[PDB]
Amino acid sequence: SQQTRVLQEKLRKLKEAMLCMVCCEEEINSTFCPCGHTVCCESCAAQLQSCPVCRSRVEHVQHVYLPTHTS
Amino acid sequence: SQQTRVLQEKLRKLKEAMLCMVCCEEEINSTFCPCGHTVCCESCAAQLQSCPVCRSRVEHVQHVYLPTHTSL
Ligand SMILES: Cc1cc(CN(C)C(=O)NC2CC2)no1
Ligand SMILES: [Zn+2]
Ligand SMILES: [Zn+2]
Ligand SMILES: [Zn+2]
Ligand SMILES: [Zn+2]
Repeated sequence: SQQTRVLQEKLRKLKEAMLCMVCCEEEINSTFCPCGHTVCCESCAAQLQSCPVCRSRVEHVQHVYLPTHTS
Repeated sequence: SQQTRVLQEKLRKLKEAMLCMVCCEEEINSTFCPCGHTVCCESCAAQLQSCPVCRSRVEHVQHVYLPTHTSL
């Protein structure tokens, strides 16, 4: 029904929000510290000097293990 | 249809996987460091000296800003 289409859209959007903001292909699994923005996969987070969301200096990257991980 | 019910269940399970594993009420927004398990809200994470997934000592809690976050 149309309701099934609405739910498919909600699911799609939530899944897309879990993907890296740079490559759009791999799941987010890295946090820029100390700001806390958690928006990249490990590869894309590796060479950024400053956060791509807030411009704060990246002192280090913390790997995150999330219950939503499926890749 | 039956597919509407299947999709409602998938959405519910994905939303539940984003909620704190301890209180089941608030969104996950905290990482236990250094182990990296990110399974709690800030209130539960502040009260645990050991990670509830791996039992490693919590040196400190890092707040995480995730694109999936929602609020009232
Ligand atoms: C990258 C990137 C884009 C942005 C946009 N934004 C939030 C601002 O410019 N904020 C103003 C206070 C300075 N911030 O970092
Ligand atoms: Zn990436
Ligand atoms: Zn930031
Ligand atoms: Zn909690
Ligand atoms: Zn742990």
